[PDB]
Amino acid sequence: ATGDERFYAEHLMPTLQGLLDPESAHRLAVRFTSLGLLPRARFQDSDMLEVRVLGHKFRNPVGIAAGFDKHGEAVDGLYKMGFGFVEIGSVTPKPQEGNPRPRVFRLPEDQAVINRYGFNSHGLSVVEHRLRARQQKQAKLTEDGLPLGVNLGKNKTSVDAAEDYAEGVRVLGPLADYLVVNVSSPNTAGLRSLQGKAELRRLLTKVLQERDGLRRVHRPAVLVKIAPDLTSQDKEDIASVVKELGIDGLIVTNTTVSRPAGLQGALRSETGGLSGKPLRDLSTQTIREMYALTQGRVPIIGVGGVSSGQDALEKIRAGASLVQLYTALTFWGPPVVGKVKRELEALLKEQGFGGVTDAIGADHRR
Ligand SMILES: Cc1cc2nc3c(=O)[nH]c(=O)nc-3n(C[C@H](O)[C@H](O)[C@H](O)COP(=O)(O)O)c2cc1C
Ligand SMILES: CC(C)[C@H]1CC(=O)c2nnn(-c3cc(F)c(-c4cc(CO)ccc4F)c(F)c3)c2C1
Ligand SMILES: CCCCCCCCCCCC[N+](C)(C)[O-]
Ligand SMILES: O=C(O)c1cc(=O)[nH]c(=O)[nH]1
Ligand SMILES: [Cl-]
Ligand SMILES: [Cl-]
Ligand SMILES: [Cl-]
Ligand code: NA
Ligand code: NA
Repeated sequence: ATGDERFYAEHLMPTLQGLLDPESAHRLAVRFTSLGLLPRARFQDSDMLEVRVLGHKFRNPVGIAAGFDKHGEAVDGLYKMGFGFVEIGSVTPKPQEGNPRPRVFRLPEDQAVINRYGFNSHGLSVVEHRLRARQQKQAKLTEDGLPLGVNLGKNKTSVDAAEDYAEGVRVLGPLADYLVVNVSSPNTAGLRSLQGKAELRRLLTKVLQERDGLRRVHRPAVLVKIAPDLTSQDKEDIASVVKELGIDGLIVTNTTVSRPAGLQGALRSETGGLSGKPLRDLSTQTIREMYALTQGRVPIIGVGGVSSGQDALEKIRAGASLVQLYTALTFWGPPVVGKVKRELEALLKEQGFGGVTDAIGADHRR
């Protein structure tokens, strides 16, 4: 319990929520972050938190999930905030505006958010040039254990989804440590159908071919990001395809189109993906299942409702090598990053783990 954590949680964030609608608050958050207007993280990462996965060193396992920095404007500010890795996007091939406003809603009683942004994106070319301006800076960050992920989406009016993703691989693959084939946004019509076995195998074969065609030092890992709302059949199929094709990892999960019993927020019946605490254990269980179905051989980035060391460790023990958060930032602000890391370190020690690596999938070993 630092001074900052309580001040943000009790005073700063609630005031900011009281003054600004969620989307305006997000825009401001991105601006402040990009300008480095936040305390440089006091928490120095211990060796216990280092993870080697996806061909890279991660100095800590807590990343910022896709959707916070959709257009790659705040990457350096986000490392300053203490994230061990940054994922930008989703980025679509052509610029597009997304859905009409309002399209983001706070459920404070639930520590949740509902969003239906619809892939608002500056597009590949703008993001390409943004990353190019700091490409060597990123190379040094990556070498120092702070990798960069790029999450790829598809345009609303695209006729050929696989070609949209292929374009993303070719344009931003060379600038990324890993790419994410996001087939699980609930806010683009027909997108989640790309998670079906036949469609997925064809899509991912094309994506991997394009990736393999990049020069070695510009060749990223490829992960698939999946929904929390999959049937058992869907999960079996995804596991099979991912192993068959040698997909490098999974991101588990996106937001849910379900509305768990017990939501209190007035805005609970808004259309969109639900994030935050009501998603937490649904996500953890999806991690648990996907880890088992892939025999622990496919790295998982665990995401959904993380705002504490316990939340993080539950996902790690269920099978995640790394975790991400987003919605917690809306309620706790920047201090939540150091909080999660500090609490995670303490729990690892308490439960007899030498470090994060020892805890990955530990629940499955009884
Ligand atoms: C406002 C908002 C926008 C998001 N945009 C994206 C996106 O563009 N691409 C994506 O893969 N996930 C997106 N997500 C999903 C998050 O990356 C994450 O998977 C999900 O919110 C669960 O984590 P959380 O409970 O910590 O927020 C978005 C989430 C929110 C709340
Ligand atoms: C969809 C998400 C993003 C929004 C949902 C929502 O309704 C909301 N309400 N407040 N808030 C928010 C506002 C902020 F200004 C910061 C922030 C503040 C500082 C100043 O030290 C530095 C960096 C930051 F990111 C923050 F982390 C979250 C959000 C985010
Ligand atoms: C600031 C509000 C705090 C909300 C904290 C919520 C704790 C977990 C309860 C949500 C569980 C949803 N469920 C049933 C799908 O697991
Ligand atoms: O842009 C959006 O609406 C969006 C994309 C995604 O992948 N997940 C989410 O919750 N929203
Ligand atoms: Cl480049
Ligand atoms: Cl060559
Ligand atoms: Cl209702
Ligand atoms: Na299927
Ligand atoms: Na999370």
